[PDB]
Amino acid sequence: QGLGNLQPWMQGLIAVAVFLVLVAIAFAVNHFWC
Amino acid sequence: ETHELIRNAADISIIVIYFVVVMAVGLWAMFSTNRGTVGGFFLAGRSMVWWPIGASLFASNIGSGHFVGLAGTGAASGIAIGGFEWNALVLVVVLGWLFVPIYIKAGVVTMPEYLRKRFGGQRIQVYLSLLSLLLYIFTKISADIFSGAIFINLALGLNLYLAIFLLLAITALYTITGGLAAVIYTDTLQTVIMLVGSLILTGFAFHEVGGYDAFMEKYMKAIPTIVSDGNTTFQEKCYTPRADSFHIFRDPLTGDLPWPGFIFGMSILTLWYWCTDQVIVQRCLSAKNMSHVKGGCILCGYLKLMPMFIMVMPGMISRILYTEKIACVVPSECEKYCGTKVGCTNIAYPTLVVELMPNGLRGLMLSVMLASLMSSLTSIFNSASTLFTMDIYAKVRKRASEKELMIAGRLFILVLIGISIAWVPIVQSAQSGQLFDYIQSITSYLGPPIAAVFLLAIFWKRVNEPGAFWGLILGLLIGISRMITEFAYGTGSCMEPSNCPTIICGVHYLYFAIILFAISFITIVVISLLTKPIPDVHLYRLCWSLRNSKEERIDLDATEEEEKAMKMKMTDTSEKPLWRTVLNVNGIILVTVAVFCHAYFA
Repeated sequence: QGLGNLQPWMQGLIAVAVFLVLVAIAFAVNHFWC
Repeated sequence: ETHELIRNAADISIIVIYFVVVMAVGLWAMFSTNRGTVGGFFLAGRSMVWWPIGASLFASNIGSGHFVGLAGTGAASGIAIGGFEWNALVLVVVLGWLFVPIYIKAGVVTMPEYLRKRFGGQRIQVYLSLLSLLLYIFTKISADIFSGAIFINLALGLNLYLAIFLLLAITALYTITGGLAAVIYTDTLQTVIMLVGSLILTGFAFHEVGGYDAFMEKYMKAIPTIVSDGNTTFQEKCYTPRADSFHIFRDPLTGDLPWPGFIFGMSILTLWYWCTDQVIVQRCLSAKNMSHVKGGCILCGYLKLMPMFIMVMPGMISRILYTEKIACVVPSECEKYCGTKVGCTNIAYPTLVVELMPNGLRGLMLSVMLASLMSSLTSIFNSASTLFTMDIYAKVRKRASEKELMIAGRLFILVLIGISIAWVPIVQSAQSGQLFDYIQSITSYLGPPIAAVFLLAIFWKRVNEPGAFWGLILGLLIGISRMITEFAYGTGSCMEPSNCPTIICGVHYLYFAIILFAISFITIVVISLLTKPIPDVHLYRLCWSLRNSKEERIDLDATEEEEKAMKMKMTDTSEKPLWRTVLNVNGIILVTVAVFCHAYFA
């Protein structure tokens, strides 16, 4: 389950960070435009 | 013999106790439904709690097809299949937040009814009802019955005829005249039993394989001793484990379930399965409020993370312990052990069940497998009855009373029960070593057009009945063309590669699903833009633009105060502030967990 030098659980952490940023960005965009 | 281990004692006791409990809950819920009116029978009265909705959403999807196919196919190529379940949760969240609010706000018992209301023609509803019923009767009934047969012949000694007959009778006693209230109240027990017994099995299997790390290492060297004999030896790819086994996202073309087709096509036909398919939505529309559907759908997604660790992983463990049985390639040995000449890969779960666990645990666990099958068959039967009564029977008699519709639904449940015993000869006799490939191909040909028509009937305003009809017809024609051309020539064996041309057979069925989605989408849009539109007056509360609008609606299919208030409440889709906040937060948490799991394995 290793890609590059990345640990299997670090993918989870990075993906969660990206998804949370996207949720916050989408919420902010929705608030600004609605 | 492998079919006599369950004969001892506690096996019989646990299965009979399970049957007694499920029948008892079904009957108790049968007398808690207010049957006799369509609102209370097919929609359970719009009084279901949140967590039974979630439980039913899980147990209607998860059947014997899942256990058998996931474990066996996991013995073929690793974690590749697990992501089905994982895509489910995202889309169920999407459903709960976007699709159910409109359907509740439209007062639509059936999805074809919603399409008629938005478009305004009888042919759309009739065609969708017939196509959805055919998809039911073929794909889902085949999955359930075949997998029933597989784990019955391997684990029990019961002939398919008697076993399927008995399962259908047990189901029939409460499904025929139970409606969604009985369905869900009996389904929560199915879900609980499945989760408990299957957690026990997965823990036992992981302990006996020596843990997850040793599981990984041992699995990759589970190569069957025999690779010779008969006419010829085999190409070192029909038996060796795959190097991309433990990754969900595989090569775009070289590997089975390539990641582009994986994510995109899987989402495309999962929008059909969850958001547009009748079986799952009825569970959401039978709710007590609008927050209860969101509670149910979050719970469904949360314990839809479980399936992989309970079906895919045990299959691998089945291969590691009994590699000679679940990895045979030689036709002689394969035909020897379980059945089909090519296969024996489909018996991974039932061999792991009948062997790994102790006597009582084997009994309870076999009853888990039965629990899986009954829920799905109940769901499909009730939803087929609703579709028939609401569209076809309704349009064959426009003056029908409620009682006549109820009796029509029940008779349709009876006939569709009989169709399953009519189905068992085909499933037993036919060479079904590649059955699940065919089931997924069938669902990957006729699904994407319906997914497109509904995603445009909701997230759009200009589409109209000509566009929807002709896009659906075109998509059907393309799907039937490919399906016939792939079945006539037949899908290729490992030793004997595919016969048919690369244009049709070379494309993975998920790639063709996405292509057909795009073609149906384009065709619907073009034909719709050629014909005059439907004014917004008829589309209030039926499209995502107009759901909040509270003006009077001219329906395209066109005490008093207490009845009006009851109707408005049934169409009411507003929850309290704090409950709405908690439901949004926990939904976000669910999608976060899914993203983490996707990233962890893939």
